[PDB]
Amino acid sequence: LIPIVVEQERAYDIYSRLLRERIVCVMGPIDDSVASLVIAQLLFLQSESNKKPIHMYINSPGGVVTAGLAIYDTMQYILNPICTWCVGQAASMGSLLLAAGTPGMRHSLPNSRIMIHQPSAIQAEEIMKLKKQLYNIYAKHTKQSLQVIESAMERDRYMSPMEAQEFGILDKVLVHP
Amino acid sequence: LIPIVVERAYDIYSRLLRERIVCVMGPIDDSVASLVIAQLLFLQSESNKKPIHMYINSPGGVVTAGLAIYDTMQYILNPICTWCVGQAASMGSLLLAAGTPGMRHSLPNSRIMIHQPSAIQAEEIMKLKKQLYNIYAKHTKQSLQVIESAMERDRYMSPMEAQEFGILDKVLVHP
Amino acid sequence: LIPIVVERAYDIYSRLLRERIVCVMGPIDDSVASLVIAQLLFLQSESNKKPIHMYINSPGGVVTAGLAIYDTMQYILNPICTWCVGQAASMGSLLLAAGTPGMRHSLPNSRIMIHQPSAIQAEEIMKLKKQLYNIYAKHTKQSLQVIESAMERDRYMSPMEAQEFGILDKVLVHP
Amino acid sequence: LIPIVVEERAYDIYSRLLRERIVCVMGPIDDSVASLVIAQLLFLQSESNKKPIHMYINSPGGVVTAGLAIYDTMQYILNPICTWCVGQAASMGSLLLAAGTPGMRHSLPNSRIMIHQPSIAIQAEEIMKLKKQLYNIYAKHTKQSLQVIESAMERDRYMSPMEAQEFGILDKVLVH
Amino acid sequence: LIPIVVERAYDIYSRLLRERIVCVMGPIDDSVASLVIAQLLFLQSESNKKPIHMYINSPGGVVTAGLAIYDTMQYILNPICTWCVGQAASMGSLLLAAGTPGMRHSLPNSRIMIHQPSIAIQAEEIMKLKKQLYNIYAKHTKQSLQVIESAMERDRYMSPMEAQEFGILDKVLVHP
Amino acid sequence: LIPIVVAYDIYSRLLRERIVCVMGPIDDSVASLVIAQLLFLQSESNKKPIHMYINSPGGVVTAGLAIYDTMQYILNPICTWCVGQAASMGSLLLAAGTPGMRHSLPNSRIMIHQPSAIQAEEIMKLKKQLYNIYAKHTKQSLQVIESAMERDRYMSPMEAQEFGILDKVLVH
Amino acid sequence: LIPIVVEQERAYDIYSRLLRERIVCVMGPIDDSVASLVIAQLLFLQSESNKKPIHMYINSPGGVVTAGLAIYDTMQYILNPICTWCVGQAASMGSLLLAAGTPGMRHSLPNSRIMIHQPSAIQAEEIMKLKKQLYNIYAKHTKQSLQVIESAMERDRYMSPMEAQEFGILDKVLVH
Amino acid sequence: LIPIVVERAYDIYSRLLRERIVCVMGPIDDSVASLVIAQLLFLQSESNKKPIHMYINSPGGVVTAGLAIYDTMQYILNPICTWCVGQAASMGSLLLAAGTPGMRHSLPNSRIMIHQPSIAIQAEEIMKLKKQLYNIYAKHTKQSLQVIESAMERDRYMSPMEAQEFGILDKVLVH
Amino acid sequence: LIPIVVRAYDIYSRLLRERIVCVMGPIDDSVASLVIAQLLFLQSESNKKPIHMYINSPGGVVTAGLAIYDTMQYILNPICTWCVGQAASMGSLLLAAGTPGMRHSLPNSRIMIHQPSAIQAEEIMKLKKQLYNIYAKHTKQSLQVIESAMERDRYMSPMEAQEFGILDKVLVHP
Ligand SMILES: O=c1c2c(c3cccnc3n1Cc1ccc(Cl)cc1)CCN(Cc1cccc(Cl)c1)C2
Ligand SMILES: O=c1c2c(c3cccnc3n1Cc1ccc(Cl)cc1)CCN(Cc1cccc(Cl)c1)C2
Ligand SMILES: O=c1c2c(c3cccnc3n1Cc1ccc(Cl)cc1)CCN(Cc1cccc(Cl)c1)C2
Ligand SMILES: O=c1c2c(c3cccnc3n1Cc1ccc(Cl)cc1)CCN(Cc1cccc(Cl)c1)C2
Ligand SMILES: O=c1c2c(c3cccnc3n1Cc1ccc(Cl)cc1)CCN(Cc1cccc(Cl)c1)C2
Ligand SMILES: O=c1c2c(c3cccnc3n1Cc1ccc(Cl)cc1)CCN(Cc1cccc(Cl)c1)C2
Ligand SMILES: O=c1c2c(c3cccnc3n1Cc1ccc(Cl)cc1)CCN(Cc1cccc(Cl)c1)C2
Ligand SMILES: O=c1c2c(c3cccnc3n1Cc1ccc(Cl)cc1)CCN(Cc1cccc(Cl)c1)C2
Ligand SMILES: O=c1c2c(c3cccnc3n1Cc1ccc(Cl)cc1)CCN(Cc1cccc(Cl)c1)C2
Repeated sequence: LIPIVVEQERAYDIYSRLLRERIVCVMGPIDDSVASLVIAQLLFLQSESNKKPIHMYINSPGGVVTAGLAIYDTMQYILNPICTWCVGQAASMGSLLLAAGTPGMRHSLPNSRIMIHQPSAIQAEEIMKLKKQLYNIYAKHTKQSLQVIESAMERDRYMSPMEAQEFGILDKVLVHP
Repeated sequence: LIPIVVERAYDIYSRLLRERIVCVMGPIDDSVASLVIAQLLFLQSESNKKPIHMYINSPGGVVTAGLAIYDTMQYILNPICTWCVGQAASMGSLLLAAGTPGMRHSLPNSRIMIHQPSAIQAEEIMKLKKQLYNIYAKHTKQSLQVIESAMERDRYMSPMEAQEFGILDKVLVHP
Repeated sequence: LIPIVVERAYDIYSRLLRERIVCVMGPIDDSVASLVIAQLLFLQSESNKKPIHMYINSPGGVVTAGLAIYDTMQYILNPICTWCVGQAASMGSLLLAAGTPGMRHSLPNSRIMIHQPSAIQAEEIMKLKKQLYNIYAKHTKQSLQVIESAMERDRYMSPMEAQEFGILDKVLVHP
Repeated sequence: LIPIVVEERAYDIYSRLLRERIVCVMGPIDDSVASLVIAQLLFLQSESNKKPIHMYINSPGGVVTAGLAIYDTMQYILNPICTWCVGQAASMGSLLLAAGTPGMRHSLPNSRIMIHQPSIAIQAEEIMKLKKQLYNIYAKHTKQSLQVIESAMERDRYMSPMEAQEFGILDKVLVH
Repeated sequence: LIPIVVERAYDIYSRLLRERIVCVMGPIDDSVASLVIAQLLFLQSESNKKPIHMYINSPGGVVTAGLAIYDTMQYILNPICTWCVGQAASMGSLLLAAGTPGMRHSLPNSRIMIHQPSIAIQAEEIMKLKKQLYNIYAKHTKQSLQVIESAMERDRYMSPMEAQEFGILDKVLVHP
Repeated sequence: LIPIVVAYDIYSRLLRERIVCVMGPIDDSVASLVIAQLLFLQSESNKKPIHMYINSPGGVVTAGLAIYDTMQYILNPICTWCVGQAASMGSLLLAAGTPGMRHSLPNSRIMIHQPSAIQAEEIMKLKKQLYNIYAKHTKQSLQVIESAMERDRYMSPMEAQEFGILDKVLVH
Repeated sequence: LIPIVVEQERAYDIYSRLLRERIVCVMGPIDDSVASLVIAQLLFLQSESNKKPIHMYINSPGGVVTAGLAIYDTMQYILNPICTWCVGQAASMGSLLLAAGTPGMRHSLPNSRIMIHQPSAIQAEEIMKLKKQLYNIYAKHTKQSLQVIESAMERDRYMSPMEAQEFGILDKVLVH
Repeated sequence: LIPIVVERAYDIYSRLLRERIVCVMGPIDDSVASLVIAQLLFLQSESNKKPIHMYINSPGGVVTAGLAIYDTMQYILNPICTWCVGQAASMGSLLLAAGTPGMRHSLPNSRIMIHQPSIAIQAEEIMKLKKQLYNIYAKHTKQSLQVIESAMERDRYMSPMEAQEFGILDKVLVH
Repeated sequence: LIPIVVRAYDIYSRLLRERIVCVMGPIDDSVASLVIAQLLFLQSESNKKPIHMYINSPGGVVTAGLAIYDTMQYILNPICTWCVGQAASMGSLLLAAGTPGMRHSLPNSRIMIHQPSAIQAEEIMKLKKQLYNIYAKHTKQSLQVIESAMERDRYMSPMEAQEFGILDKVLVHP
């Protein structure tokens, strides 16, 4: 099961303990219920303090686009600087959350792989309206012109942490503290 | 269910966590990696100098998840003790070999496989595999060629054989 | 089920085989490969000089099965007209471009793709995809670097753009 | 469900058995139960590496590497281990039963014993390496020869407790 | 779900356990056999002199699981009051007849069946267990083997009194 | 889910008021739970009555007879209430109610007809265990019981008061 | 939907027409039902003429080992020369059949994939006795050492047609 | 997917039945038993002295179905040639042993097992069918019952020659 | 896959032309339907030449068995019943229902009259009686012996079933 930690007294499950340290780990497929559970924690965490930084752990293959955007809007709304940390793969919407971190504060561990390409019910016009919301969100953050974003996304390939740094998805590739 | 142990009583798994022992039993997925990573970071915060103990009995699993555990192992300042019971195959043998040098152990009758099991673009399968070549070459001190070649053989190593290859350091029958 | 036409009677696909027309509709696998190869060798028996017309409306499929069809087209002496109707994808575009030079066709609203959709080791998926690079380059006249870079793009092509690349030769609305 | 006994702390009856240094191995052996038994043994040695630990075996066998991991742990810890076969001990379970401390392997009257093996994915060479690993373990504790140990495990049959005692798998057939 | 009683709060089933009552109800498998053995050994530790009460409403179960419970019943020193309510069939009716002599009860409308239902085993091995049940039945019912073998050959249930005349139980009680 | 009252689960409450709910299909698991409840309320007092709420469409014949003989064994008076349909075994546990204390609500449905692995002879010996049981509690002859149980038919609470299956019908 | 061909009037399906040219397209996964049709077709083709060549088309991923040995033995039994043709792929028991053709008559098309690696309910001793049967057969036909065959088959990899020729599995690599 | 042959047109299996060959391939059950028995009786009425051939490639099956075939083989007057291809285990090996003496064959790589593997029936009934198999085996292998029991107790396969030594067949067709 | 023989019929259609009906498998309403159709047809060709019935069955639906049994007694043809493999439940009743002197079995068959373990109890009990009678009539055993033999959960050897009265000849070859 989920292991329990004790400190002096109260007993915590391990994911509640991380939240106490101001850490929100987006480590699964992104869907409406994960968005609900992240947004609640982010909002709770600035309620503690609008200035003290908040940490996100991103090991995700992507997911539902509106759910990732619900998370994205929340990150931008809240005042805290947000550190994005990519430990597993950062793919589809997961990469969008990684690049949306506070500039200069977006990290990745050395062996992660990042992919901005989106995998393959709504109309064509609506699918295509959402794809361009990503473009612009990516161009806003990745700091790549809209066109090269498009070119990079149509390429079904992964990036290395060094590649993603050159591309502007993330800011620092560390191995040790 | 899970038994409890005692004054306070804790389930036996959380008890191992109180002893800085991190169980990595069963197949590795994103669910297991995230849970392992959380405990590793928790235990480092209690002490960046007391050793960490990983028990490994795993048939392998997702590469990115196993790599996520690998990178956390390297990141934390703590010396990490990998212990192998039963088996360590595919990503399992990589986590074991990524223990702190001189502190990677196997019980006598365990089995070790670094050969990977038989969706994404063909070039991505090759890039991830080649990241395994470098990681194994770093920690077994072998060469990339050797690593590749040995990974091409569908077979298991005895603890003795895996000690000569560089995956582990001690085959402890007794304390 | 399948309608019957008179000439003695014959189901409507066997009638196309009488007109030297072979149908590759739908996904490719080993069974389809055995059907397609048998008809191709059979039609060569009737005459190794008169052309064989091969219709393609396929999203691709097993790559080794598709290669079994490609080798058989190249093997037989008969010139082979390829006709893409509806759309072409994965192995579909390979067989389309593999037709005899000058006899590669497509209808206006066709929809062609050389990108490959996402249990064997990592290295043999590489050599397989690299075999396709060379087959594509030989028929499209492009450099391996142009082929390799193009196959990375997840997109379909128009019949006119597929002709510009060298996949097919004529975009026919009516003869 | 599981009953609760209260001593004031309240325990599930299995934890209460674990209280008395009793580890239950009832049912098939897979990776999850190997972990749960190993943790119990490792913990019970932490309590005391001198007091004996009692191990209850009613198992039809299971995954081999899971059994080898419980066996390897049994030999690692310093406590003497008393194995008790109730019901049945077949395939890997009988190896855990035979792996008790000499003079401390017991079975109940109606306790069936079987060393024959039932007939992820592995090469052929790897299944034969594991079979011979069991050939050596059984011979070490039963004191029989490899020749005897291979021939016996070739037979699809069960042993009575006394036939197992005569064989070297257990040491005491107790009625009371 | 399971109701709770208060005295401290207990689920009803754990309340029956402090009264020294163990419930063998439902099909008998290795899990059921494991709890029953644990409660029995636990009840012996609180007092090896004071009677334990067993309640049997079982339609049978795994033979080796029933034998594991039976052996535990004989091992411990406590007298065992077995109670059949609803039905006791095959391994269920064996446990009922294996209570302490003079303390095998049944409610008026209960039913008893010693007929057996029809890891897999060899022909020679199902016959060996079939013969153990004969001897076990022959012991606690005081009939000839020849009586037992033929009685189990018939696919029928008996009345409480017919089970009394046969030797499986001692008392058919309506009221205390 | 299950509500809480002040603190106990609501079903754990009714039992403290000496009430038992036989409300669902009767099987071995229901039997044990029920029968353990009955035996525990007798530990409270062998004299304060036990009330039993019955809304069941039937179930395993041995399970119902298991509860039945338990009701007979314990001394306390037992009041049976057919709040809800009493089909088959529920209707059985009803006649079993202490003479004079078998009630029902107005729109209840009662049926003694049995619904359409054993031998062919055993089922018959069971169908006849039931014949004697209603004939004992409904005061009827075995013939009228056997003939009525052939009818795939429900009784309304007044009818079954005439039959003898219950004693009082209550609106309040 | 199997097309039909006519001769004049005799209407065959596309496969019965290939059988009539003494060509048997043994493709797809090999099991007992595949074994039978292949055994029969081969046997039937010899009854028409024990001198004219027989042709096999192999596009198979492998399959049940005993079924491939049934086909193998019949290929050897019939006096006819057998021309094996690999199109697409021939792995595990497929590649064995491809190597089992008459010396100087085992072909492959330019893009075929050939593998002798065996992929990952019988005892361990006899899964190994089968593996050694494959060693001997592979070495008899490829004219390689036993040891060379063993270690080549533990490498999980495919061969190209022109490496398979160098190894001894096939003789000729045709483009026309 | 079953081919036809001409002679004037047969599916290939009926062609084999025309050649007095009866196929027993796959698991043996009541449907196999009925079809095999009907072919045996049909072949006897065509000629009660021409030999009949059986092709055995079976892992075994239901015991009563196999016995129904065994008794029919013994009933009919024809000599019966048994040919083992692939494997002959459990009831498969009994039908193979129950051929006319001197007419029991096997191919080189075949495998043979008499060990019985592990309507539902009582204990006394399995041993009844089991002892009944012992006596049929001794009957045709000329072995003693004591040899038969202990041999069938071992979970293993025989080579074609080790089975010939034991009395199951008479001949191995070596190339 | 059913073979065809030589004017070309499948192996099973061939075995009807030879006045033979084979109940090889479990008995249900569909089997009874197909069996009874054959029996009435075989009587159409002639109701004097024998009809040969092959039985390798573990039983099945009782009414379907009784439907076949009644048709057997109705048609005038003498019916040779043959048990190969086994005959249990309704299978043994169809076997014992053969014409006196013409009920056979091969040496290694097993025969069972025990009935293995929706309707009411009265109705199932009532068909048991029915089987009780049919068994007593053809084995010529008394009802008392019949019902005691079917509470027993066991099979008979062909020779044992001959002295019980379920068959007449245990033969190895003609
Ligand atoms: O941020 C808020 C917000 C609201 C609020 C209202 C009352 C008390 N506080 C509140 N706080 C602070 C807080 C306290 C406690 C916790 Cl636990 C968490 C957060 C209302 C508006 N809402 C807007 C919003 C922002 C982003 C995403 C969504 Cl979907 C919605 C923000
Ligand atoms: O280690 C950290 C980290 C961060 C952090 C942030 C705020 C407060 N503390 C933090 N601590 C200490 C801590 C105390 C208590 C607990 Cl319970 C857990 C951790 C953020 C950076 N991150 C880096 C990292 C390394 C390896 C794997 C991953 Cl995925 C991530 C480590
Ligand atoms: O083409 C052939 C071939 C062969 C052949 C052998 C004997 C008689 N004819 C034969 N013919 C002519 C034919 C007549 C009639 C029909 Cl119906 C079909 C074909 C053997 C070799 N093989 C090579 C081959 C090429 C491409 C793919 C594969 Cl898998 C195999 C081609
Ligand atoms: O025995 C140990 C061990 C280790 C350990 C580390 C830190 C704290 N304590 C530890 N103890 C004592 C302990 C107390 C309490 C509990 Cl609950 C569990 C264990 C590490 C090494 N390991 C080796 C081992 C042997 C057999 C099987 C396995 Cl898989 C592993 C033994
Ligand atoms: O009975 C025992 C036993 C043992 C034991 C060892 C140490 C401490 N106590 C122990 N007790 C008393 C106890 C206290 C508390 C509880 Cl909760 C349960 C039991 C060891 C031997 N074993 C034998 C046995 C008998 C019957 C069935 C089986 Cl499978 C096994 C009985
Ligand atoms: O009634 C009993 C009974 C027994 C008993 C034994 C020890 C302590 N008390 C006991 N009591 C009183 C009690 C106290 C406490 C509780 Cl919580 C519940 C009940 C044993 C016999 N049994 C007979 C019985 C009757 C009906 C159905 C069944 Cl299956 C069994 C009744
Ligand atoms: O080859 C045979 C064989 C037999 C045979 C018997 C009677 C008539 N003919 C026969 N022929 C010629 C034939 C005619 C027609 C057809 Cl369609 C096919 C073949 C009997 C022996 N058997 C041996 C055998 C070899 C390889 C595999 C197996 Cl499993 C079995 C070969
Ligand atoms: O062998 C027989 C038999 C019978 C028969 C009756 C009428 C016409 N012929 C008959 N023949 C020859 C035949 C020709 C043609 C065909 Cl297609 C099939 C068979 C009746 C008796 N029976 C006995 C038997 C033996 C072995 C197994 C069983 Cl289950 C049954 C054999
Ligand atoms: O026997 C009959 C019967 C009827 C019949 C009617 C018209 C033409 N013929 C008929 N025959 C001879 C026939 C020839 C050929 C064939 Cl294929 C089938 C039957 C009608 C009555 N029926 C009674 C019956 C007996 C047994 C079982 C059942 Cl369910 C029904 C018998």
